[PDB]
Amino acid sequence: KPSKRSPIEDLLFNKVTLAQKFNGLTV
Amino acid sequence: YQTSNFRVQPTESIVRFPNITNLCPFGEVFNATRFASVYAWNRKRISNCVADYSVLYNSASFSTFKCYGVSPTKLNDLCFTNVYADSFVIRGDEVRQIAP
Amino acid sequence: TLVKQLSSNFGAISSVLNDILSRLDPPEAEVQIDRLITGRLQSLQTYVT
Amino acid sequence: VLSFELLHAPATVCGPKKSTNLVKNKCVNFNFNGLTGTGVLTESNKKFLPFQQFGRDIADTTDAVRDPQTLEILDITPCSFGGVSVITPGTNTSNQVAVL
Amino acid sequence: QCVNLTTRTQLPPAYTNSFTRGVYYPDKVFRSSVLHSTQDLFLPFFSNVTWFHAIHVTKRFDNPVLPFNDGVYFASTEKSNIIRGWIFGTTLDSKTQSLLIVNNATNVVIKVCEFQFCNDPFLGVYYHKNNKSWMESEFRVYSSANNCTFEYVSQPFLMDLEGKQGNFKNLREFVFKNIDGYFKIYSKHTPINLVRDLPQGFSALEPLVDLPIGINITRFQTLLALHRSYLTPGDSSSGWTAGAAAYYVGYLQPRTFLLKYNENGTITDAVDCALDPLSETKCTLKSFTVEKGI
Ligand SMILES: *[C@@H]1O[C@H](CO)[C@@H](O[C@@H]2O[C@H](CO)[C@@H](O[C@@H]3O[C@H](CO[C@H]4O[C@H](CO)[C@@H](O)[C@H](O)[C@@H]4O)[C@@H](O)[C@H](O[C@H]4O[C@H](CO)[C@@H](O)[C@H](O)[C@@H]4O)[C@@H]3O)[C@H](O)[C@H]2NC(C)=O)[C@H](O)[C@H]1NC(C)=O
Ligand SMILES: *[C@@H]1O[C@H](CO)[C@@H](O[C@@H]2O[C@H](CO)[C@@H](O[C@@H]3O[C@H](CO)[C@@H](O)[C@H](O)[C@@H]3O)[C@H](O)[C@H]2NC(C)=O)[C@H](O)[C@H]1NC(C)=O
Ligand SMILES: *[C@@H]1O[C@H](CO)[C@@H](O[C@@H]2O[C@H](CO)[C@@H](O)[C@H](O)[C@H]2NC(C)=O)[C@H](O)[C@H]1NC(C)=O
Ligand SMILES: *[C@@H]1O[C@H](CO)[C@@H](O)[C@H](O)[C@H]1NC(C)=O
Ligand SMILES: *[C@@H]1O[C@H](CO)[C@@H](O)[C@H](O)[C@H]1NC(C)=O
Ligand SMILES: *[C@@H]1O[C@H](CO)[C@@H](O)[C@H](O)[C@H]1NC(C)=O
Ligand SMILES: *[C@@H]1O[C@H](CO)[C@@H](O)[C@H](O)[C@H]1NC(C)=O
Ligand SMILES: *[C@@H]1O[C@H](CO)[C@@H](O)[C@H](O)[C@H]1NC(C)=O
Ligand SMILES: *[C@@H]1O[C@H](CO)[C@@H](O)[C@H](O)[C@H]1NC(C)=O
Repeated sequence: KPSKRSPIEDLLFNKVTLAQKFNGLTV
Repeated sequence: YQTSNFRVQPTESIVRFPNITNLCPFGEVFNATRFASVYAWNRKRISNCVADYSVLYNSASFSTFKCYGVSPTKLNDLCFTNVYADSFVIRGDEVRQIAP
Repeated sequence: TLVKQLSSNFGAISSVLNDILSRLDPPEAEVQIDRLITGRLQSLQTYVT
Repeated sequence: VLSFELLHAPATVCGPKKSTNLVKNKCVNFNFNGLTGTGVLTESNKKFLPFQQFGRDIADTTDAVRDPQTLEILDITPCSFGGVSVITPGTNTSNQVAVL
Repeated sequence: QCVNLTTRTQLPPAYTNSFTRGVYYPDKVFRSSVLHSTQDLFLPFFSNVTWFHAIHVTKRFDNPVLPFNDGVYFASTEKSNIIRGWIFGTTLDSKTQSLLIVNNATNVVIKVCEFQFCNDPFLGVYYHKNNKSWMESEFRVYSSANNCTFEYVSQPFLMDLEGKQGNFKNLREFVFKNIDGYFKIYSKHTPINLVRDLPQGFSALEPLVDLPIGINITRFQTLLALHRSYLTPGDSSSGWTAGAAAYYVGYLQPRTFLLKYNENGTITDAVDCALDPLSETKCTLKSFTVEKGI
């Protein structure tokens, strides 16, 4: 499977749905 | 350890906003055949148009360029609403009389 | 909301710095710059807290 | 003789001129008609409606422009910047460092 | 040339309801897949619009003078170019500047001259089979034009000028604003198939024309065609028929709207912020769907 996540972890990752480089911001 | 910040600086270059097209027909009044009598002086209205005043005086043989008010330089920057042009033929020595 | 707070008059005639810098002379534009400065600083303080 | 006049009405006679060639992929200080800014202009695949002039995004920051002369859609991205940091293995142990 | 025609069957004014119409792009800014909140002049949803008629049946063509409070939403529903143009002003007596947006036979003339308008102005054509062209024998709108400060002429064109007797197939919507010494016209055209009333849909108005006339406008009137024919014998004031046409007049008020931009920058939906408590909630949450709760 992609990466190494178990099915429940993949379900958790897909279920969660998600600013960028601007005037002064940074992440 | 953080020490400072780096920031690219611009190369001083600038960018456009132009296109001219509908130039004013000043040649209508300057290049007319018979202008007017002094008492029958015309009142020509010019509006809703772009006028290149710079070419009128920057390279021309039209003598007696005494433009009162704003300087002849930095004259294209200013903008007005209406332009009234009056044209008439008078005597050679009478040019000094037409003044404030 | 922090980003959107950037464009507010805060009591100055213009909300963009360049217009104040250009259209009006320094010795009077200092006041407008100061007003913008204090507004933005207070906004940043609230966000940090 | 000309006549300039102002009143409580729109002004419709004056001549601007920039007509400066544009440059892409370089930190450039741009000034289109009205709006100004700094960035690296690049070609884009966005679609503007025939009457729209300059795009935008969330939080109301300019993100696209259309130039008057050639009617092309150009993106805008801020000019690169960041914070420099230093990695040291400890002063007593050695002297050489690395920069991030 | 002021004819002063008569013989119209008197009737009381009628009213109808506008179902989510009159949305126009406030500015030129592009957007993509984002909801925006706007505060400007708009026609309130589910509002009462006056409905003027013109069918012979009873003669019965309707074209009074109207006020111009802050903005007008005009909606013409016809199929034979019967409606032609508009007329604006304050006094309409050649004593004050006026605007004369008109389609005309040839070019869509726009003027700001001072005109001595007829008390009952209109335009019309004369019908005869010999010359298949319906020649415009009428120019009865004003009498004089002293001096001006603007003009415009567009490219030559011609119209069908045929009074078909089918159902309406075209709806033309226009929005007029006049603020800050500027005059703005928004427009749209949509094919239709109806017998009465406005179809319930959503079409976003696009900007059309901006003009720096800067004149005072308080009074409004419209100008429509009149295909006189030999089948209506009489003098100038008696012989005519009004074909079949109608137009809808609303009004604009300050309001707050929520506009939904699709991925290509075209408005597809709007929500008022003062109609219903549900609408106010949707405005507050910046969404069209809200979940269970308080
Ligand atoms: C009333 O009517 C008269 C008659 O038409 C007008 O006079 C003409 O004015 C135009 C204005 O531009 C003149 O056009 C110019 O002609 C030049 C010809 O060479 C003259 O100038 C050079 C110096 O440059 C002299 O050495 C030479 O002896 C000539 O006297 C052209 O070379 C010019 O073009 C240049 O500039 C353009 C700018 O884009 C470049 O693209 C060209 O390559 C070139 O470098 C320019 O076109 C014209 O000569 C005048 N005379 C005639 C007979 O036409 C009046 O202007 C008009 N009045 C008003 C108010 O409109
Ligand atoms: C003002 O705007 C107009 C139109 O936006 C500009 O005219 C356009 O100028 C460009 C280049 O100068 C022309 O591009 C060329 O078009 C031909 C057409 O076959 C093409 O084969 C070439 O490869 C090239 O792309 C363009 O055609 C022309 N527009 C029209 C309608 O002809 C004008 O330059 C602008 N500025 C001024 C001062 O007018
Ligand atoms: C059409 O009728 C109107 C009103 O009946 C006329 O308007 C009058 O015009 C006269 C001048 O001829 C004025 O003195 C009056 O004050 C106007 N109003 C009224 C109420 O009489 C108009 O003149 C008529 N036009 C034609 C061509 O018959
Ligand atoms: C230098 O510092 C490091 C870090 O604690 C330490 O391990 C090492 O013993 C030190 N050496 C000397 C000579 O001080
Ligand atoms: C609109 O007009 C109708 C009939 O004249 C009337 O019943 C109604 O109350 C008016 N207002 C609204 C909002 O429908
Ligand atoms: C047709 O037009 C001509 C003008 O070219 C005119 O003299 C003639 O009377 C017209 N015929 C009819 C029937 O109107
Ligand atoms: C038109 O002419 C009258 C005098 O006949 C004058 O008072 C008025 O100011 C003029 N208006 C314009 C727009 O020329
Ligand atoms: C338009 O109305 C305003 C209202 O105060 C007035 O000040 C102005 O003089 C009017 N303009 C004309 C041309 O009548
Ligand atoms: C947007 O325009 C593209 C073509 O430019 C088209 O393929 C697409 O279907 C349009 N968007 C929608 C939602 O139809």
